[PDB]
Amino acid sequence: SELDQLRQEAEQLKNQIRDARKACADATLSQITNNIDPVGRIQMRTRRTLRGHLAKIYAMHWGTDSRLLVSASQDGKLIIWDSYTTNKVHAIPLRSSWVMTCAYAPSGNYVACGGLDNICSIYNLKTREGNVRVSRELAGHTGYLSCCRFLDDNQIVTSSGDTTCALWDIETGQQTTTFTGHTGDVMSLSLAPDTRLFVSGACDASAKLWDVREGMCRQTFTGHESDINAICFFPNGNAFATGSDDATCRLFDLRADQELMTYSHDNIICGITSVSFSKSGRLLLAGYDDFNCNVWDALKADRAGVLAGHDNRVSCLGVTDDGMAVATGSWDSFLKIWN
Amino acid sequence: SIAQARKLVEQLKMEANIDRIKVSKAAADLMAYCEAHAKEDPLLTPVPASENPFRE
Amino acid sequence: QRNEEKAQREANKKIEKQLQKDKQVYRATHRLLLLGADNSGKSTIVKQMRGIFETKFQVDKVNFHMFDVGGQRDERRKWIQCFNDVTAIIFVVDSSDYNRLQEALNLFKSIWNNRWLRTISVILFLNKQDLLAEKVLAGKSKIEDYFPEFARYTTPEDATPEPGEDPRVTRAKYFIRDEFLRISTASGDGRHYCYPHFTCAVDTENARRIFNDCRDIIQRMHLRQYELL
Amino acid sequence: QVQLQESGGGLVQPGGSLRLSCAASGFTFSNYKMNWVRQAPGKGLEWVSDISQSGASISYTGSVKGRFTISRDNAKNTLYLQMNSLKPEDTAVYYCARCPAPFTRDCFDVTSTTYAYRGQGTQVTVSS
Amino acid sequence: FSVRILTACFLSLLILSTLLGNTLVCAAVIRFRHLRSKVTNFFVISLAVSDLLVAVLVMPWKAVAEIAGFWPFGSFCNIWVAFDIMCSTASILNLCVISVDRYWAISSPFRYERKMTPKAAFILISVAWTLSVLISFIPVQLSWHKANCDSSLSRTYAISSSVISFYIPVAIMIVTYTRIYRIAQKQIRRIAALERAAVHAKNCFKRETKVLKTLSVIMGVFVCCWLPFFILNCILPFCGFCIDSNTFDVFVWFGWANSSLNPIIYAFNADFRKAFSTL
Ligand SMILES: CC(C)CCC[C@@H](C)[C@H]1CC[C@H]2[C@@H]3CC=C4C[C@@H](O)CC[C@]4(C)[C@H]3CC[C@]12C
Ligand SMILES: Oc1ccc([C@H]2CNCCc3c2cc(O)c(O)c3Cl)cc1
Ligand SMILES: Oc1ccc([C@H]2CNCCc3c2cc(O)c(O)c3Cl)cc1
Repeated sequence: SELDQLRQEAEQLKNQIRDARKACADATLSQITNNIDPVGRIQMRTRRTLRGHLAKIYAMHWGTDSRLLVSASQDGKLIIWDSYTTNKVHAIPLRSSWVMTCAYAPSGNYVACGGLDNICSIYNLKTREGNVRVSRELAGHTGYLSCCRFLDDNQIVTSSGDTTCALWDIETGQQTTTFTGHTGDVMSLSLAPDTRLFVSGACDASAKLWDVREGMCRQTFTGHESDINAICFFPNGNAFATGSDDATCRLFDLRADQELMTYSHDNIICGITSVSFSKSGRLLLAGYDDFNCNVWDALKADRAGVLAGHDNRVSCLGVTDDGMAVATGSWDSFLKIWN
Repeated sequence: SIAQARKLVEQLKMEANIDRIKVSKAAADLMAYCEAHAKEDPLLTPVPASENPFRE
Repeated sequence: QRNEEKAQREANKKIEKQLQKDKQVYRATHRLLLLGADNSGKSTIVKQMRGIFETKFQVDKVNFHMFDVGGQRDERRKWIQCFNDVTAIIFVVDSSDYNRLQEALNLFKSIWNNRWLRTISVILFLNKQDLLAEKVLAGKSKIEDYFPEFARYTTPEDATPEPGEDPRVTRAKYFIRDEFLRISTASGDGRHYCYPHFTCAVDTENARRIFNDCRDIIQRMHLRQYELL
Repeated sequence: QVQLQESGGGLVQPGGSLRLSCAASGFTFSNYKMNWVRQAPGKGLEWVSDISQSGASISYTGSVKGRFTISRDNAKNTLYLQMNSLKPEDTAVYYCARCPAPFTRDCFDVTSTTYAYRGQGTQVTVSS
Repeated sequence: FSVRILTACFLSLLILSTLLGNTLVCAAVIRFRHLRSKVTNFFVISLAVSDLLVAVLVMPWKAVAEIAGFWPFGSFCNIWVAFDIMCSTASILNLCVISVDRYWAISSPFRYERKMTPKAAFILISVAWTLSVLISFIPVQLSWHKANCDSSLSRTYAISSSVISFYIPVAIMIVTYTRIYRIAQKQIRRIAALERAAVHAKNCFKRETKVLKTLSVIMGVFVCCWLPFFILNCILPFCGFCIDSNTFDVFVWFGWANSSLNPIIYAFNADFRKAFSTL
């Protein structure tokens, strides 16, 4: 039978890949970074508290100005907060209250949302009437939308629960490119700083790298023990960190095709929900189901501090484009800014 | 299925042809990037409260 | 540009006013999550409530809306964690088909022991009891073939059979209920409880049952809040 | 990379005894609840067995109650299922399915279409 | 003397405990804004503020008078009297409100959610404090409570103020807790029926004790603290069988010690326990 031969050949290719990965594993980055000085204790405090949400929060994204932000809750509202003065600029009602993601366009002209409705809704912040209104509704996914990010005002990359990613042109409303190959639900994606590539992590404990222009899965990483919930590029763009449900974070390199760092502790037994790097990439902020946040030294794997300000699980987390502050949103319907 | 098996086989064959670099090279690149932006990271190097927008 | 800051101030004030206006309605409405396998009667239940994601009904000036997720894929692992604040989960079980009952019990156990759903009570609707009645009366499909413990099960004394009901039917239906309550009580731990109910496709009083069960859930949540219960 | 490989089974006369061994590699076997799932020809996947993290709690399907025995060895990282007195309706393809999350008594692995944490499947056939 | 120092120490511990508990309860809300979100915490905070005022205003001056044996503050005492009946009645009344509040949360849950907006809670707190002020400051300054300033309360004022400030709260609280006990016992019967069915299937009182213990302690601390004082405050003006002044002082000390005890009972919720531990 041809199926058995194909399975045997795939197993042989997997063995070859493992052998090639072990060949390049001459040493570990722990030995190389054992000679650098520790960053010291990092104790951040809640400088701003953003209250007003009615239910659990799932997403946030700081814009290029590092001033405005977006947040989604299960009351069906999208609130645009001004991080500096804690003011609310907009409060966008949603037709479907079960949203899970948000995106802030680099130009600040659009916001995005999506969830169990299987629709990616784009709202125009800059309106001539002074009132925010929806612009486009992107349909075609057969699963819940997990995360979406803007490339520009004309291209949006979306991740859905039907194990597929899709690059859409907002104006035409059509799926310009379709990314397939994942077996389980894909939960998060991040775009590269040059927007040339983007990685996405799924429930099959695997991350896949995709070229936006051609839709071909360039490379694939495995190693997680459970479902992947978070992913974000290193600020350099040649590495990325992933959080999983097995209480471990893993930092991989694009060119090395291997796992570089594993961040875990024996006293944490809950999954990771959000992961993001700082401006220099030295601090990796991760959110945990144990109602806390932890900052890892992305170079020495040692915890540099804890952000215990939430009484419920933290679901979204983010750093500025300027590296100035970090926002955490949890299921208690509050956002907190740390600096 | 047979179509899925063939797709997986061709994807694995195409991915096996990717050239990987040594771990030490990625380590050096990360070291250089982290040291090049260490002085410009407010979270890493605490900035004075005068230039901090969130301090009043 | 203090004028701009003042303008943002009244914009914020208006936004908070509208947000409180919506908050009153949100607190005044009750979420419900409808779940169950296919060919169970969930469509019949929502039709009686008058295939759709959402349903809205009002009983005694109390507004309930039920969410039934059909567009999502077969996996229920991660799109269910967004239902941790619903008032209750209406679990519909087809009692007439013994082949797929074990899947229903496994799903109920998975919902009951869920880390994010340990506070969510489950209202159990054992639908299509008439078909189970003809099934047990025919004697072609024996429960002992699928559930050996039924051979040694005795009907509980706190049973309220309908007039003229065959006690074999009563024993079978209460055996199914006993299995479900056995699954429920193992880790009930006082946080959440299961409310069994015996219903048929021709019932028109279903909406009242969920109303009473939600009243009981809120009463018991308040009692546990004050440490009485 | 998660790899759950099951072995054993095949053609056998009714009433025989068979042993199925599931090999788990690439993860912590002790921290995961494990299940045995079979797929009858022409029917969807159905739950057949269960085992907890420490083996304290053991459950079976009512149909296979009293005939199937499940054994778990955390040190060797192998899951065993021993079947005796097979019935002609017990023929199916058996998968070694792992429960989705660690340190949890919850499983959603009875899914039919796709599930990452399952093996290819070992066919067992009973006939005269 | 040994007795004087011992009484001084007892009073010092009482007042310090009252300050510590009520200031901790107030700070748990001042520092944490999630506690004040719920409606019942409005009544809890009102009771805590009433108890804190009871402590800081009433206790030190009467304590000084007891230790010195004579009132050293001259004409202040009259005002202090108005600072007692007003602060004490706010403590008893708020409890009543809390009790009736709980009743609705147990008895009419949906109507409780729809109808108790924070405006209704504010109205209830305002009514409680308005009664506390209007039963105390108006008669004291107009000399209706007088029949060192140790003046026996007039027969009419003593009976009227006792009737209102105790027998309306205590009757309302008893009716409320009897109804709540009936409802809880019915729910426990249902739970026990289901649990017994499950246990019998598996084979093939304690919860009632917990409810009884909780209701008994909640009612009994308040009753043992207040009721002897109010029965004596009713009897003694009517016919001064009778008791001396020291016994009356002991019972008023129990009445004000209820204010110290209240934080432990009414303010040790699961949410508050974390707040106090963090602080
Ligand atoms: C009359 C003088 C002597 C004392 C009056 C103080 C009364 C009115 C004060 C004391 C504490 C105050 C409460 C303090 C805290 C809160 C929570 C706030 O969200 C609503 C108002 C509320 C509930 C206040 C109501 C009025 C209040 C009870
Ligand atoms: O606000 C208060 C004012 C005064 C008192 C006490 C004072 N200590 C002597 C005993 C006494 C009192 C009051 C009486 O009316 C009375 O007849 C007696 Cl004998 C208590 C509370
Ligand atoms: O001579 C006096 C005796 C006693 C009192 C106080 C005692 N301290 C408790 C509060 C209280 C008093 C009187 C009331 O009539 C009343 O209803 C209350 Cl609640 C005042 C003057």
